[PDB]
Amino acid sequence: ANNIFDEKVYVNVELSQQDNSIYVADTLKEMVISKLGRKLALKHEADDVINVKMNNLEFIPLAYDKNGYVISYKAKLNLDFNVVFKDGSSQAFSTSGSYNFEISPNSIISDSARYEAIRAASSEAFDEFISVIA
Repeated sequence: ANNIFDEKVYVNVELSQQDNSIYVADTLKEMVISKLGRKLALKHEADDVINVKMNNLEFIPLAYDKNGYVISYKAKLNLDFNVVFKDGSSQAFSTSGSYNFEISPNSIISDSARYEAIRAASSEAFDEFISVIA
């Protein structure tokens, strides 16, 4: 738990166009700020600013049953980061994350399964974001 940010960080999370559209943006915000160990702050009251945009969200089939129905998915995504520190320096880079889950044959991925897959993959992506900065 050793980070380079200052005590107050402003976090803005955007997601790409989708329409299966689920709410995760505020989950991602509260997730990364808890990983960073700092306290959230308003944009013009903050020392540092992190802009996060989830991109390339995809559900890739991992396994099929005897009939050819998909029974296992790998969700993966990128988080595109634009960090502006208190100094003014900027780092733009992305990290990746993925999450494998099973599903009943030829059913539709529930909103709960979609949420948890995005949450978990984003969680992994944030972890690599942390290590990139430290």
